[PDB]
Amino acid sequence: ANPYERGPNPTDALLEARSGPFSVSEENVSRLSASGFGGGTIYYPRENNTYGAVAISPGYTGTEASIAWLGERIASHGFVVITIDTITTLDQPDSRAEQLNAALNHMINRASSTVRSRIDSSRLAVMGHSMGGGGSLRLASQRPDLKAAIPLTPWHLNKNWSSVTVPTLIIGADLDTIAPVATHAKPFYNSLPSSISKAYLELDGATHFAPNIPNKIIGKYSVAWLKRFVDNDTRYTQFLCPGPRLFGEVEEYRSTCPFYP
Repeated sequence: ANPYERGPNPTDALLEARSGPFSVSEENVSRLSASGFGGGTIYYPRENNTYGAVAISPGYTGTEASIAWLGERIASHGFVVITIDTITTLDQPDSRAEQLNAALNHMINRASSTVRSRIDSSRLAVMGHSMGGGGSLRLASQRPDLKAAIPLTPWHLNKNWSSVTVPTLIIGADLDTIAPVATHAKPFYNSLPSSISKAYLELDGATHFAPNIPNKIIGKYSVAWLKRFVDNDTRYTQFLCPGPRLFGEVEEYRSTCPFYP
């Protein structure tokens, strides 16, 4: 048995719903409390257990409010999730990487016992929007111990992520004019090694700000990815492989399925 399985057996409907099956509570992290980032909100399951932990960064000019929906939604499927504010809203991607790292450490070592006791510190993941997605890639390159990375409409001046070995799902937006998929998301996906677990999901009829707007596709695939890789939960492979490779929803889906089942 996989000791990290949590929650009931999944279905497409369960993953598309506004909320997952875990009741969620919140712990605020003030800017004072945060060391190396701007504070945030930790969402976690009310039901005591150990869970994987996830840190999510907003993008340039963004605050935690722009990613709150994702923090709550992911936590409601059985994760401890911090949505951060950055030191300043204008911080660049490599700074955001360091801030994601500080936020993971905060959850593990500095939060209340209620939060710390709900984390398996060996099972961590990062996500981010735009420059925060760039930060997720950078930290993944630095931290091969991370279990998953999910860059959402990511932006970064470096396109070469051949050093990344962490299971990475990149979500792009077809109509993104800020971090165009042709010059950001796709170059990143293609430079990730062919040998790793990876996938590219491009949203149809989506702007750069799709990740800041509650979105059943982002929710479903983000949770399925975190489940598969943070929890080793092969009950979720079914959603990822072959995956949505869906007009009105998904423009394209590429992967290295089936990820060595």
